[PDB]
Amino acid sequence: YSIEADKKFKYSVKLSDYPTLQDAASAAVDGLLIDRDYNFYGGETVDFGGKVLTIECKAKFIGDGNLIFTKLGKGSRIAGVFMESTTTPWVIKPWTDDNQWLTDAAAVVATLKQSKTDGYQPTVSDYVKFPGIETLLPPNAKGQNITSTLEIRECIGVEVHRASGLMAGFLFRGCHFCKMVDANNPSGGKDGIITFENLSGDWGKGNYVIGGRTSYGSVSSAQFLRNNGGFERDGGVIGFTSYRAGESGVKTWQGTVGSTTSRNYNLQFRDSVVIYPVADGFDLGADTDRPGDYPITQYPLHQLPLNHLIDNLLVRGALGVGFGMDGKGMYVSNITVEDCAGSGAYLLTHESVFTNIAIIDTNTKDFQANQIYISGACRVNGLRLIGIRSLTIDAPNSTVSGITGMVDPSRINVANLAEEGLGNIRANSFGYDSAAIKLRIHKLSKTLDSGALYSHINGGAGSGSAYTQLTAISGSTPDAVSLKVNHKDCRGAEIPFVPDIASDDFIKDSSCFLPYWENNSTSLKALVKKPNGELVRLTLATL
Amino acid sequence: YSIEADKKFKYSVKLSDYPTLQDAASAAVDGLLIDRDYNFYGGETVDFGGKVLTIECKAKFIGDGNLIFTKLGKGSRIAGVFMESTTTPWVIKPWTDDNQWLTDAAAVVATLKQSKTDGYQPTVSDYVKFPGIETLLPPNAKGQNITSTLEIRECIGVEVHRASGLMAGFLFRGCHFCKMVDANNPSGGKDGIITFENLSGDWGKGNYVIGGRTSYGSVSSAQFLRNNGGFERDGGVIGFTSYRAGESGVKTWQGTVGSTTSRNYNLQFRDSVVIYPVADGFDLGADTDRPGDYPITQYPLHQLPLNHLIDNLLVRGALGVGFGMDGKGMYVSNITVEDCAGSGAYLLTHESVFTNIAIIDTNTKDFQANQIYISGACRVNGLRLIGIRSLTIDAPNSTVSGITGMVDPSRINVANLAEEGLGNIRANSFGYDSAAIKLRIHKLSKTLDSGALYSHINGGAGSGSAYTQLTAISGSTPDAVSLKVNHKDCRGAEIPFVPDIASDDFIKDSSCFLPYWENNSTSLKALVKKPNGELVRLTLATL
Amino acid sequence: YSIEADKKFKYSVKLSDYPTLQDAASAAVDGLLIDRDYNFYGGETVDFGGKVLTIECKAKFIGDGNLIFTKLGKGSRIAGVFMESTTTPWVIKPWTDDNQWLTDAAAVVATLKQSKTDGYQPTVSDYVKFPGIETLLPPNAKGQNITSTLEIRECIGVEVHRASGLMAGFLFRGCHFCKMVDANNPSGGKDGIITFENLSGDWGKGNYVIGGRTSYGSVSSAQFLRNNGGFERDGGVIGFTSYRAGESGVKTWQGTVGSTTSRNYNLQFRDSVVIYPVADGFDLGADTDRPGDYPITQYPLHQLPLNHLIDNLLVRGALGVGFGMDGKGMYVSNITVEDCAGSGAYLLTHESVFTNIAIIDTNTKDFQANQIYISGACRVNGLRLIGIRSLTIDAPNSTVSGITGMVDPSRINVANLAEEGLGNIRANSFGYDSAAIKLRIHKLSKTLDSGALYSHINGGAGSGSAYTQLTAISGSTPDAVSLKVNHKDCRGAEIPFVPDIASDDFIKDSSCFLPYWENNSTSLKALVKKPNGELVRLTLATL
Repeated sequence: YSIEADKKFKYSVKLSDYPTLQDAASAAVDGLLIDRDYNFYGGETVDFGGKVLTIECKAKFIGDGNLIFTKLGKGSRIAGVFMESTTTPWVIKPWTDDNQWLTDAAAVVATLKQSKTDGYQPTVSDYVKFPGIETLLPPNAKGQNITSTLEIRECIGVEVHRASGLMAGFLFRGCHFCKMVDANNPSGGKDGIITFENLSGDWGKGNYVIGGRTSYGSVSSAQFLRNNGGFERDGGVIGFTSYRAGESGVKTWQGTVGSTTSRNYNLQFRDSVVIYPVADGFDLGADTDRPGDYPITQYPLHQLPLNHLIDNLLVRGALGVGFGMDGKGMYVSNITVEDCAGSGAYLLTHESVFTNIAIIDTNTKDFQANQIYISGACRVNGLRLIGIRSLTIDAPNSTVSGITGMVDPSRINVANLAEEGLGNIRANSFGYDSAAIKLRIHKLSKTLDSGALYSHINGGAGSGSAYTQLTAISGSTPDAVSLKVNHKDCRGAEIPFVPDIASDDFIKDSSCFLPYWENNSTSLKALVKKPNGELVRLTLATL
Repeated sequence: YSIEADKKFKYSVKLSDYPTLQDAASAAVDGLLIDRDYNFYGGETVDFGGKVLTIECKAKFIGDGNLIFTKLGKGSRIAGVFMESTTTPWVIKPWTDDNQWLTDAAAVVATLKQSKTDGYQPTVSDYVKFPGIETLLPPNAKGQNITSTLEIRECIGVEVHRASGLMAGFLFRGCHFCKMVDANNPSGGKDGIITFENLSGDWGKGNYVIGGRTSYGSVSSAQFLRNNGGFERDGGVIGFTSYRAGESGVKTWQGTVGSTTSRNYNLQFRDSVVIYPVADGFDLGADTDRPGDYPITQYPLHQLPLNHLIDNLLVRGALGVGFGMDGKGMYVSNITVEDCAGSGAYLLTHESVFTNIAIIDTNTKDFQANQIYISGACRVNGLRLIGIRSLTIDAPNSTVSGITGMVDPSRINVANLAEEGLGNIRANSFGYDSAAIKLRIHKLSKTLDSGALYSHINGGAGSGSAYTQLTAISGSTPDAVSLKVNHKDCRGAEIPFVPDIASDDFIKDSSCFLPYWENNSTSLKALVKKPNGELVRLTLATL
Repeated sequence: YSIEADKKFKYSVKLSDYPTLQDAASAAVDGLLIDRDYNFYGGETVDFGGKVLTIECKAKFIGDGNLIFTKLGKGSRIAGVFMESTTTPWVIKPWTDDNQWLTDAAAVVATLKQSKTDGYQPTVSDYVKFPGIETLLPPNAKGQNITSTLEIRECIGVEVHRASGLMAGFLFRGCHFCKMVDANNPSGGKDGIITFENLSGDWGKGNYVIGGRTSYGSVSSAQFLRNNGGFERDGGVIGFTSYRAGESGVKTWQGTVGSTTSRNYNLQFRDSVVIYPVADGFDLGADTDRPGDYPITQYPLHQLPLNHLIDNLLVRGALGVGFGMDGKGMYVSNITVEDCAGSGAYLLTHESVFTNIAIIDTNTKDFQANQIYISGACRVNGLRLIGIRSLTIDAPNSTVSGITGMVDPSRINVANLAEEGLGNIRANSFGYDSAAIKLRIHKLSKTLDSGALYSHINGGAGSGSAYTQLTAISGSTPDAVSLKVNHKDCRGAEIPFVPDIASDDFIKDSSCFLPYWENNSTSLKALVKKPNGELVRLTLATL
C-alpha cells in the first residue's frame, strides 16, 4: 500500500505536527498548511531550501517584529497569510463620525485609544501635519513602532495572495518578480503595508501590487525603493485600492536612503484608487549629488527621465495632495482627483504632457496656494476644474487647451491658453436677458474683461427682438464704449464718437474716418485718413 | 506508515464516499471535493462546524430551491460550484436575431419556449414593460419561480470563486466580508443572480462582487440590501459584467423591505459594464417614513447622503435607463452610456457633481422625456451628447460646462451654461461658404439665434476675400439687421439706419449718434446724444 | 488503514513517478503535479480521458514544436505552465539603449544575437518594416520557426493560469469557453503568444484573455480566428498588457485563411494596454468573396457588422499604428494613444461613433499621411490632439465636435466641425497684448483666417483701456479691412470706407448706407439703399 499511497496522494505537511515553523519547512515537499496560530519572535528566520512550495494559511502568525522567509523556490505562493502584532498600541483617529478631517492638534490628541486598527500610531510626520501635536501627545503615544511584518528576503518569483492582518506589514527585501496579489484589506502598522525594497543587489524588477486593498497604517500603503521595470515597464501598482494611509497611498521614494538611491524608474501606476490618505494619494516624485543614480549635471533636480506608465487613477479625500510627481518627458493621462484638502495636483514636471485631467474641489483647506501647480514647460490637453465649491491653476510655463468648468478666470495663470480647433460656435445663454462672448487680456487685467460681443433682449421674452453690441473697456470700466445694432428694435446702428476734438494720432488705418464732437458749433466732424494716408478733417453732421 | 502518511498527505474528503453532503461536511478537515452530482431538496441545510474548508467543485448541485451552507469558518472558499434547477421553465426572449428589442407584447409572447437559458421567466415587472402581456401570456408561463440557489447563511470571510450554473442563484444572507469572485457566467433564474441581503443583524459590510460575468435572470444580476461599507467603502461591485438582466445589471434596493430599510451606503461601483438589461444598467437609487433608516425630516426624499464611490462605468443596449440614481452630495465620474431605449441617465440628485459624462444615443424609443434628466441643484463638468442618431437634457436647476456633440440647442434646458476658461478662440468652418459664431438667449427664444458674427466668402474659393457681418434678430427673423465689413471686397462698412424718424428713446448712450431716414427730403439725419446727455438732431447726408 | 487513507487524502499523481506524460495522465484522478522537467517531441499528444483535472506545474515543458493536450474535462485548469524551446535562435532587437526605435536595416541587422528573449526571430513582415533587411540578413537568421507551444485541442471549459516561458506559445485550437488567465509574462516565439483558432467546427465562443502580460514574440501577442461571442459578447481581451510584439498587441484576423473566414464578431477589447509593438497596438480589422462569411453584396469591404465592445484602451510607443479597425455601426470609446511612429488611429469605419478619443504625438516618423484617418461617414465626439511635438486628421466624411489641443487648423480636414451647445463664452488671452476670436472658412483658405474679433491693449499693462476691432481679409491679406472701437482710448468708432466710387452692387441690404471716397472733391459720399430698395448717392462729409 505504502508504494501506492506514495504515488496517489498530494503531499502536504501541516504546522500542527511541528514545534517550530522551520521544522515544518524542512519537512515540506509540495504543500505546507498553517493550521494553527504561530507566535514568532522578531527576526525569526525560516529557510525553505529553495523548494517551490505552496503555503496555504488558515491561521495567524502572531508577533511584533519580522518573520523572515528565505530561500523559497521560484514559483512559490503563499495564500491567506494573516499577520498580527502582540502589542495593542496607542492610535489616533484624525476624522470625525461624519468623516470630517480633524486638523486641530488638541482635537486629534483627544482621539487617543489603544487599538490594532481604526487609526494609526503617530510618527514625526504627524508633528508637521497637526502643528503642536508633538507637545500635546503623552509620552506613551510617542515613538511607537508596532508592526507584525512578513519579510520575504532575496527571493525571485514568489507571490503572496490574499494576505491580511492587524498592524500588519509585508516587506519584499532584495526580491525580483514577486507580486502582492489581492491583498485582503490588511490593517497597517508602523511601517509601509507593502514595500518592495532593493537598496542592495540589482534594482528591483518584476515586482507588482496587483488588485486588492489595504486600510490604515502609519505611513504609505504601497511603496517602492530602487526599482526599475525597464522599457518593458515590468513592475508597479495596478488595480489597487488604498484607504486612510497615515502617509500616502502609493509612493516611490526620493533621494538618498542609506548610502544609495531609493528612486524608481519605468513602473506602472494604473487603474488604482486612493481614498482619504492623511498625506498624498499618489506620491510619484523622485527628487526631494545622487549617489547610485544620475548626477545632477546630467539631469537637474526634478528632471529625471522617470518614464512611469501612469494612467486611469482616482483620488478622493486626501488631507494632502491628491497627485504629486516630478520628472521630465512624462506622459500622464486620465487622472481624476476629487475633494482634497490640499492641492489636487502638485506637478514638478518639465517637458511633460498631461491628457484628460480632472481636478474637482481641491485645496479646500487652503493648505497650498493652488488647486493645481505645474512648474516646468508642460502641455495640458483637457483640464476639468471646479466642482460645487488663491489661484486655481498656476502653471506659469505651460500651454493649456480644453479647460471645462465654472472657473474664475482671474484664478488662472498659464503661459498660453488656446482653442485652435473649434468648429462653428454657438453661445447658449440660460437664465439671463443676454448672451455674451467676452475677451480678457490678462496682461491688461486678470479681473476685468477688455471687450465683449453681447446680444440683449429688446422688450421681454418672446419679443423676437434683440440688440447686438460690441464693447471696449475704458478707464478700467468694462463696456465703457460700445456700438449697438437694433437697440430698441430701431433697426439702426448706434455709433460712438470722440467726445472732443479727435487728435491726429487717434485714427489708425487709411481709408477710414473717425467721428468726433465739435461742441463750439454743435457739429459732428470727421477725422479722415485718406486712402493715400493723408489726414483731413471734414464736417460730418450739422444743424 | 499510518503515522507518516498522516503527516505527509493533504487532507480532503470527496462526496462520492458519502450518501449526503452533511456526512461529507462532517468528515471534512481541510479540503472537500464535490466529485459527483448531488441532488438537493429545497431547504437542505449543511452545517460545516465552523471549519475553515476549501471546497472544490467538479460536479453539479441539482435542485429547485435553496441549498443552505452554514457555519463555514472565516477563510473558507468554494470554487467552481455549478447550480442547476431540475425544472426547465417557460422563458421569453424579447430580442430578435439581429439583436433588436421586441417591445410588442404579442411579439414577445410568441418567443415562449421551455429552456434553462437564453431567455427568462416573466415576472410582474414585465406586465409593465410589455403592456398587455399579462393578458396574452398562457397560465403555465405565469407566476413561475425556478431558481437553483446556493445560500451562504450568516457567515463571515467566505468567498465563492468561479461559480456557474443554469437558472442559478447565489444568496449571501446575513453575511459579512464575503465575496463573489470571477463568476463564470452563470445563467440566472427567477431571483437575483448575486444577492447580498442584510435585513437582520448588522448592516452588511465587506461584501463584494469582484470580476466575472452573469447572463440572463428574471431580475437584477447583482444586488445589495441594507449594506454599508463605512467610510472605508468596504463593499461593492468592481470589474463585473452583466448581460441581459431581466431587470437591472447592478441594483441597490430602495424603500422598506419587510419591516426595515433595504437601502445601502458607502459602496463602490467601479470599472463595470452592463449590456442589454431589460430594465436599467445601474439602479443606484435609495428612495422610491424610513423605518431603520434616516427620517424624512432629517433627509428629504431622494436626498440621502449615500456616498457611494462611483467611477468608470459603461452601459449599452438598455431597454430602460442606462444609469439611474438619487442622493445628495454625491461625486460621480467617468460614466459612458451608449445606445439606450430609455433615458441614458435619470438623476434624482441634489448638490452633486458629475464629471466627464458621455450620453450617446439614448431614449431612442421615446420611453422617457429626455436623454438625461437631473432634478436638483447639481453641477455637470464635461457632457458629451449625441452619437449618430423631446429634450436631450433637462436639468432645470443645474449648472453645466463643457458640452460636446451635435446637440440641438433648443433641446437643452439647464439653469446655467458657461465656458468661463477658454483661451483665444478659432471657429473653423468646413463644407460651408461661411463661418459663424452665434448667440442664443433662451429666454427670448430657444429656437432662434438672437445675433451672430459671420464671415462669408466674397466671390468663390481662393478669392482671398470675405466679408464680416454682425447681426441682430428682429420680428422673429434671425439676422434681420446687420452691419457688414468688406461686402463684395468693397473695403467699406455697410451701416444700417432706422428706416424712419428715430424716436428719442432709441438712442442708448451719450456721445453716440444713430442714423435715421427722413423720406420727405431724401435725407439721412442723425439722432445725437451729446457727451453731456442732451439730444440733438443733425443732418447727416443730403443730395 | 488503506480504506481510511483512501477516503481522507487528496488525490494527485506526480510526473516524477512516470516515464511519459501520458502515463501520468492515465493515472491522474483529481490532481497532477509536473514536478520535474519534461522534454517533449513536436507533436507529442496527451489524452486526458475527459477527466476534470487540476494540473499544477512546478517545472518546465522543454521542446521545439507542439505539446498537444486533448480530452480534458470541462472545468480543468493548468497553472504555472512554463514552455521553453530547446533551440536558442537568432533574434533582432530593433531598439536602442535609450529605447529609441531603429528603422535602418543595417542598424537592425547589427543587433543580431542568439537568445531566447530580448528580441525576436525575423519574419517576412520585417522585410517590409525595415526595407532592405531581407538582403542584409545572413541566411542562418532567416526563415527560423522556433516556438515551444502548448496546444489545447478541441476542449471546452479549460483555463490556463499564470503560464510563462521562453520562446513560448499557447494555442487553443477548436476550443470553446477556455481562458488564458494572468499570463505571467511569457516571452514569445515565432507564432502568436496566445491564439484562439476556430477555423473548423463552430465559431469560437467563450474564449478570453483575462489579465496578465506577454513580452516579445515575432508576431501578435493575442489573436483570434473565426470567433463570435454572440450578442452576449462572450469572449475577448480584458485587462491584458502586451509588450514589444513583433507584430501587433491584439489582433483579430482578416480575410480568408485556408478555405474559410478568419474574421471575428461580438468580442470585447477593454481595459487593456499595448506598449512598443513593432506593428500596431490594436489591429481590430476584419477585411484586407468572403468564403464562410457575409458576401460582399451584403456587406461591402470594410463594412461588416463586427459589433465588438471596445472601451478603455491605451497604446504607447507603436512603430506602426496605435489603433486600427474597420466595420460599420461600431461604438468606440475612451481610447488613449500616445507617442506612435505611424498613425495613432487608422479607421476604415462607416456609420460609427467614436467618443472621447485622445491621439497624442503620433505619426512622429511620417510613416503615414496623418495622425488619425477615418474613411467613412463617422461621428467623433471629443478628440484631443497634439502633445508636445502632413495632416493631423483626415476624416473627409465625418462630423466632429469637441477637439482640444494645440492643433494647426490647416491640418484638419473633416466634413463638418461644430460646437452647437456651448454656453456663454470667455476667450482668455495669456502672454499677449490682445485676445482674439478668429473665423476661418476652409473653403476660402485653410491657412488664412477670414475674419476676427480682437481686443488690443491701449498703452500698456494696467492701463484699464483696450480697443476692440472687427476685421475681414482682402487680397489674401488677413485683417486687411477693419472697424475699431476705442483705438487709443479715443472712445469713438473708426469706420472703413470704400477708397473709390462705390459701385451699385457693393451695397447689400436696404435701409443701409455705405460710405465711399470721392477724391475729386475731397468728399465722403454715401451709397444709400433706401428702405424701399432704391439707390441714391448722398454727400456725407465735406470741407
